[PDB]
Amino acid sequence: RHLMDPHIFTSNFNNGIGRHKTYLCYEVERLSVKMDQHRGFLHNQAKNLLCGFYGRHAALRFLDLVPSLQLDPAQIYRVTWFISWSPCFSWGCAGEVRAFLQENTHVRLRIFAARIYDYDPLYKEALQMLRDAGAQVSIMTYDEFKHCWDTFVDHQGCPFQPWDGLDEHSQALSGRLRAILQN
DNA sequence: TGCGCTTCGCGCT
Ligand SMILES: O=P(O)(O)O[C@H]1[C@H](OP(=O)(O)O)[C@@H](OP(=O)(O)O)[C@H](OP(=O)(O)O)[C@@H](OP(=O)(O)O)[C@H]1OP(=O)(O)O
Ligand SMILES: [Cl-]
Repeated sequence: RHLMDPHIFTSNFNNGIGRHKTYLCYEVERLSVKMDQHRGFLHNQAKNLLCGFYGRHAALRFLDLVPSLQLDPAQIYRVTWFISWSPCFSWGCAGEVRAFLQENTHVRLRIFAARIYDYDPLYKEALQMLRDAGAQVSIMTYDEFKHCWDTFVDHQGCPFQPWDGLDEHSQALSGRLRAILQN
């Protein structure tokens, strides 16, 4: 019901040029594997040192609203994240997501990242930790960009229009993420 | 608040 401005989407999910914030689109489906129950998007709480606030990453904001999703513990769910920056360890979700997957075995998590957030020195260990805890960790391709536009954006009937370099950036980042997860 | 560049801000205003 709450949809994203087209400009916000294309300025934040471009897999070639970064932004100083993170958006996260999310979908919950009930598993004989077909039921689409809760959808939305959110961004990080910006760091604001004038109020002495060190910020809250978008993935941690997703964990904050899980209670409000009212997932029935008698059902199995798949949670999908479309995140403009890969999750990280430092000030990140990696540890709390690991904890959240350990204590909630009825939840499967799938994470598609537009870009790799390597500004965290431990970003490799973060991605490896999420995989160890049974999360699927992937790079957004054309299919994921288009699904996100079709589902989360106020497109007003305008079909998704790929930016220049979309497939090239996707392949390069897929290469990097595979070398990280090979280890 | 808005700007200009843009790695979950910064450093001006
Ligand atoms: O593959 P189909 O079962 O024939 O239906 C697909 C499929 O629908 P859903 O995403 O709703 O399940 C696409 O996504 P995939 O499952 O193939 O990944 C979807 O694309 P969007 O999610 O981007 O909307 C696309 O929708 P459309 O063509 O109406 O834009 C639609 O049709 P196509 O397979 O003909 O592309
Ligand atoms: Cl994170």
